[PDB]
Amino acid sequence: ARVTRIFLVVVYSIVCFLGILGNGLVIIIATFKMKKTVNMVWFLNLAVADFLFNVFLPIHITYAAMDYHWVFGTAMCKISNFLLIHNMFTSVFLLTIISSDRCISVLLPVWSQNHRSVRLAYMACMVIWVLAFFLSSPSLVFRDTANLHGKISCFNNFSLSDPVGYSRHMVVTVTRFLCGFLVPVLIITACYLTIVCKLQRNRLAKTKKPFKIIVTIIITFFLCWCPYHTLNLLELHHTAMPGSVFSLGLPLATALAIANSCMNPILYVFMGQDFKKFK
Amino acid sequence: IAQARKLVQQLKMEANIDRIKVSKAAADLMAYCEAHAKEDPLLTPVPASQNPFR
Amino acid sequence: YFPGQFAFS
Amino acid sequence: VQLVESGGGLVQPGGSRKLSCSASGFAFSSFGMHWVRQAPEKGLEWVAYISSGSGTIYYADTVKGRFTISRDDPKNTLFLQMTSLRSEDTAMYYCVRSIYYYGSSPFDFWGQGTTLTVSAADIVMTQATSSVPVTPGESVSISCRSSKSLLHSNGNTYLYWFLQRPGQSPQLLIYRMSNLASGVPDRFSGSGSGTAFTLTISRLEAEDVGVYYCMQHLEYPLTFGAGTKLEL
Amino acid sequence: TLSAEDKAAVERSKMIDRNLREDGEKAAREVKLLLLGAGESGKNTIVKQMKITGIVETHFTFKDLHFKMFDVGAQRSERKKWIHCFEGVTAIIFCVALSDYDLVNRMHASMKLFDSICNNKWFTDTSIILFLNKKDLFEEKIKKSPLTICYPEYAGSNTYEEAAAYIQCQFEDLNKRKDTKEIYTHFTCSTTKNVQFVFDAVTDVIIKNNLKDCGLF
Amino acid sequence: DQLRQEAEQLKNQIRDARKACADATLSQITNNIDPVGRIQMRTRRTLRGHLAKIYAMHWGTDSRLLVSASQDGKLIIWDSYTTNKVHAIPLRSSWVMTCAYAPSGNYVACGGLDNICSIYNLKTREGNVRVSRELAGHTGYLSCCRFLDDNQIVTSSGDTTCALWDIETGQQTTTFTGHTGDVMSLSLAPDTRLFVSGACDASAKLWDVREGMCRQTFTGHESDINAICFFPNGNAFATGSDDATCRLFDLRADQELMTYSHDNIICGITSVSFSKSGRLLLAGYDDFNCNVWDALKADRAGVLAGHDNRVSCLGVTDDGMAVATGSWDSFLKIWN
Ligand SMILES: CC(C)CCC[C@@H](C)[C@H]1CC[C@H]2[C@@H]3CC=C4C[C@@H](O)CC[C@]4(C)[C@H]3CC[C@]12C
Ligand SMILES: CCCCCCCCCCCCCCCC(=O)O
Ligand SMILES: CCCCCCCCCCCCCCCC(=O)O
Repeated sequence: ARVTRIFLVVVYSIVCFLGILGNGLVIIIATFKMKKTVNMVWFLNLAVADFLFNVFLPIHITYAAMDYHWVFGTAMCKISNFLLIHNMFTSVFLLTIISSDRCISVLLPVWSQNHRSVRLAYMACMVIWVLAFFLSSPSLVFRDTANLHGKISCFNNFSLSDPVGYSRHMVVTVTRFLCGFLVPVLIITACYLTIVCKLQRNRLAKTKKPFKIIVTIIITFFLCWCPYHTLNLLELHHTAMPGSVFSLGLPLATALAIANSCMNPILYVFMGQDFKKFK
Repeated sequence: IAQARKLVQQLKMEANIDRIKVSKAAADLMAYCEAHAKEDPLLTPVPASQNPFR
Repeated sequence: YFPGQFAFS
Repeated sequence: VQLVESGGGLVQPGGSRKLSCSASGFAFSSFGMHWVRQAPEKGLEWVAYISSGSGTIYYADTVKGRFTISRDDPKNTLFLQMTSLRSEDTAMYYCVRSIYYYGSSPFDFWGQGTTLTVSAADIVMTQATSSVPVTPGESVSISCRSSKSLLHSNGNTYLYWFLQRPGQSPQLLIYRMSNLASGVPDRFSGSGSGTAFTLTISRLEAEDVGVYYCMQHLEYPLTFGAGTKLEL
Repeated sequence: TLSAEDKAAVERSKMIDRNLREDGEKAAREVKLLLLGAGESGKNTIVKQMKITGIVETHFTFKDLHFKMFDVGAQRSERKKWIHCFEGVTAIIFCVALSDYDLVNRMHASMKLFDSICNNKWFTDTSIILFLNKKDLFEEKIKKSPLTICYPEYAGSNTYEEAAAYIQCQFEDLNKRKDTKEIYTHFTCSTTKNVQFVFDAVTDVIIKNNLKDCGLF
Repeated sequence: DQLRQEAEQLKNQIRDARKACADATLSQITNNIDPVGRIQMRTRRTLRGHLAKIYAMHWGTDSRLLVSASQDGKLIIWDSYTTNKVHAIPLRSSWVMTCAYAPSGNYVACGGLDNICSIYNLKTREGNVRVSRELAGHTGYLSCCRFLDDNQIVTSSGDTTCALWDIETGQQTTTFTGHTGDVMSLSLAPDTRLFVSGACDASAKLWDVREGMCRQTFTGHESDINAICFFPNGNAFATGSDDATCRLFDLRADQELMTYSHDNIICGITSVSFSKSGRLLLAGYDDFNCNVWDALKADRAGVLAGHDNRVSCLGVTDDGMAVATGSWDSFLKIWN
């Protein structure tokens, strides 16, 4: 466990560096080298959401470099976590509205030309940020630090210090799991499968690029989120389930989780003609 | 016929043009370029004090 | 072990 | 181009009154509009200003709070809701248009006015001479002075000259201290320095009788001069 | 650090830019079609059906879609010097008269014009909708004057269907850009049928463009 | 039995007279002059707001205001010092290919595929810009238009003709014919008593505004002439064509003086302009960048490479302080 932690910190640092550089490249190309489209709004918002996530992440890759010993204080542990869950949960709602917009623009081409303006994209992005903040707010209320046997840890104490603290745990966990992963994956799968069905029906695709970039988007989302969420959902029964899985599984689920924010630039924006000009 | 129009156009006045030597005209162009060379902001860049596009 | 440890949560 | 204003009668102190300024003959939506009052037997002073598109609004420090301004682009009407009227608000209110771009001439057109009779850090511009008895044919100079230098870094000295004929409305003569307004005879000329200003008339005819006022536009609480009468 | 009159100028500039941006997105919702033909080919017939000097602009609607058509056939100039103005059009509508294969040779001029237009460096990815008019007149004329005179290399029957297919194939194999563009040939009839064909073609073009700009294609 | 061999004899006589008058070359005379140092011009302003390809521009006489015409049907008047939009004029026809600015500054002009030149009045009692006049009578697209004063204008059309119009009555005061191809460029003399027109027949012609007949004809290019400009002293002019070559012609000697071409450059030329003293020659190309040539030595002295699509319009202020370039990427840039 000592010799596997250092490799984990190394891979976390590599992924964080790749994500920060990638998402920063996109935020420039999308502020200067782009046009007033409706696609650029989604891309810039996703770049901003993934950018802020990578910068506050180091606090946790260091907290984890040490043997999970928190050294930054309660109020640097009650917020930073809120800011990661807000950035994580706002880049998931942006991968859903992008697929929905693509499905609408393919299935309804006449309607999508008369009713797709920039202002609607801005309103949708603001609503997405508001819902992300609403869903990520409990972290501020329940994050707290504790001291046991010479090691201190920042965790969730729903007891605000047993039946107390479980109903609260269950409701929050179920709500996060459903909205965070269940609905977005269903919407993404349905929209992209409908797009693929109409594409082969009318034979408009002259290359495999469209079908491949698509099958890449469903599988990546599924794997990262499903490990992080399922290991959490399972922690509701930590009294019965053994604790050996949690000390090892959760770092691996986190390792799979943070990789989703680094490949989005090379899957959404870098695959377009705007980046093709620079390449 | 339109040939008469072209013929008279390039006969009556076009052929009767008094021409000057190429050397004289080249010298005149060079003299004009050298005389007004001082007041050319593109040939000689002006300081930031007098440049309106700071 | 307390819920929320080893992860973002 | 024509500005007509109505809605001014007799209001008891502490009451509320509304003024309407109807515009017809120009692009109303492209013009910023001012309100200028003139107390009886006194000079004229700025009141309020609303820009094109109702972006920025400015009020005089002696009017702020009591008065509100509002424009209605669709039917070209300008409004001024006054609240808590005092005895010092008895005056004639003028509707003045002004468009601001490079080379424009603000304060070009003025409306006729509405008489209202209530029952019972600012650049001060000084016109020391108030009465100049002069005859037609000769040349008469009108002087002005300001506490703060009106010359700006961009190179424009914001000073305006207005002529108020007896029983008439002020008309623009010179804008930015050098440029002559459209329709003004060439006999009028203006010059000066960063703090000293003069207005000179080459040939004087019988229609030049009136009061000449200064005007500053470097800073928002726009201030007029005391006026200089030119008797026949 | 701005003066009183230097800030109202910036406000006016911002309002002007706001109006420019508002007007920009209103003109991006209209489909722009470039109408071309060899003259006396039935370009006028096509224009009349769809609706209910220099350049002529015609606006119409069909099922909540706005179309602008630019007839430019009245420009006696050099086509090379102004064709690049139409680089961003959604589609081209090329009109050809079938009953002109015996008059004078005009069919070969139509083929040359089609070849020049289709292989331009500005229209490498702009779709073309080919209309073939005078179908009834073609049927009447072909049974009295053989098509073999116009095409000495023709090998087939005299019947209308085979000759029409041969003409369509000869017009359709003239494009070297068989990858990025499509040709939607249609034999124009007397009926709202041509507008439906144009609507389907532009719907396909719109779907392809939407896939291209989003990133999947 | 009409004959045309006399025309060939006249052309041979003209060629022989031109050859006999060439005792030296301009290059052989400017061999001892000090070469111009490397010219480094930087971008000062970037004028944004156009949403389509910009096709022409013109500077004001005060060297501060400029006008730009774009294919989204917009004429925008920029205050170059502060990058402020003074006016935005919507056009009745979106296919505009030229624009002009009056010497006094009270009017602007535009034209294009509609074969009509529209004159807009900028100084009105109301706060808007109104179409003062619409001059029609050309049977081809309008290529260029230049003002003589507030009442007379000279235009060239793609119908092989030029026309001098009196704006007050709206009728062609004079017509100029003789070109066998579309007339693409038109330049006015400093004294406005003669002007040069360059057409698609690989030929330029010197006209007389008052009289109305062609005076001299200049040949030498191998392809269509797209741009033309006048030397400051008014005794020479520069032309640019599609064969990647600028050329200098002298009026008095009736010959061609120097050719400005480079082996690497194979794209056409869209714009040509001089400097205040005439020593530099700016030229816009389709290879997305502009070039500066030493007009007395034919050596390139600098490249302006700030654009991402064909450079379409180019201009130099009256005092020579800045150079404005407008490209198909909908951006105007000021270089100093
Ligand atoms: C990054 C890790 C976690 C997962 C990687 C998944 C991606 C990169 C993989 C998984 C399935 C893969 C596809 C499976 C099948 C084919 C068909 C083959 O003829 C071309 C490649 C193609 C289209 C593959 C492209 C790459 C692909 C989409
Ligand atoms: C409901 C919360 C989750 C979704 C958050 C984003 C919602 C965006 C909805 C945009 C709908 C736009 C419909 C436009 C119809 C019209 O213009 O007629
Ligand atoms: C719990 C998951 C919620 C996911 C919310 C993401 C948005 C879903 C609804 C999409 C509405 C249509 C897409 C926007 C189209 C437009 O831009 O007009």
